[PDB]
Amino acid sequence: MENFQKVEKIGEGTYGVVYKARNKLTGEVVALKKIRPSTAIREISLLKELNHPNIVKLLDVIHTENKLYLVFEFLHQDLKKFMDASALTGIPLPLIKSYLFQLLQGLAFCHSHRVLHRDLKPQNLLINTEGAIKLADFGLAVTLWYRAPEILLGCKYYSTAVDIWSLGCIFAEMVTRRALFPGDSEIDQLFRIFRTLGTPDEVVWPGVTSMPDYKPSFPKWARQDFSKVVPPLDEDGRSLLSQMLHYDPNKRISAKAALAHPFFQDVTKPVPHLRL
Ligand SMILES: O=C(Nc1ccccn1)Nc1cccc2c1[C@H]1CCCN1C2=O
Repeated sequence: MENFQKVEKIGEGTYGVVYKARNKLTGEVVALKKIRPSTAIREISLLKELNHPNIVKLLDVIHTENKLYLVFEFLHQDLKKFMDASALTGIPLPLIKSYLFQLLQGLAFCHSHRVLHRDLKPQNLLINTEGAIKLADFGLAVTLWYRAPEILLGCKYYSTAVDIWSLGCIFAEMVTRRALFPGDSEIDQLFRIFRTLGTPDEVVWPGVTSMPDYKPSFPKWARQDFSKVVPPLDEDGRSLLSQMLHYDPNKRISAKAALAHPFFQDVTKPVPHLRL
């Protein structure tokens, strides 16, 4: 817009390109989201008031000249770049455990407001030098990787639980430095989950066979041992991970319950080792 000097493009994806920009008035740097509807305008205002230490703050909404710009606070790194820069040693467990606990606090704040992220992933998870992690790119709702099985099976009325699955997958990625379910299409994605967690059924998931895209012809696979899936996560973590990865949306753990899981009895807030 005619108020922001665009320093550089930092993102793209579905709704729009995002930029590092400085407000010519104040001087402050921010993230400008160029989108691309009364309903959308009204929903966006809901988010303006949605405020929490772990949710990336939405500063201003500029619907002008029939265009939509969203102005957010800026953070220097996303989790994806940080995980890439730590591929060799991996992220320390206390750092991981701190980030999962903050991500859970945010998701627990959003959910009690009936707001879902729906597209959680490393790239829209932002971190600062002060050891804080924040949820970005939401309230708005190309990889299939962190997509919950109910969405892949045609369910239209998603639960907050789709988020918990995505987070679960992210958790397993930080620990193993390797993506859990790196499928490259809706069906390849579905078959990888089936291969690790076994093909679901009426016992493990009552109702699954009456889902839109369920096909009786799905090959039958056995569940693998979580010990082979997420080494070296201790029993407390593997426990929490399996409750976040439950096929049934209804049996999947909520962010509030996960907050009291014994895996966070010893949480702390170490500061990352980032290079900007
Ligand atoms: O603050 C940000 N910094 C940053 C730096 C490098 C890479 C990504 N982000 N980013 C930021 C802030 C608010 C909203 C968004 C973003 C980016 C991340 C991906 C999609 N984007 C958004 O929708």
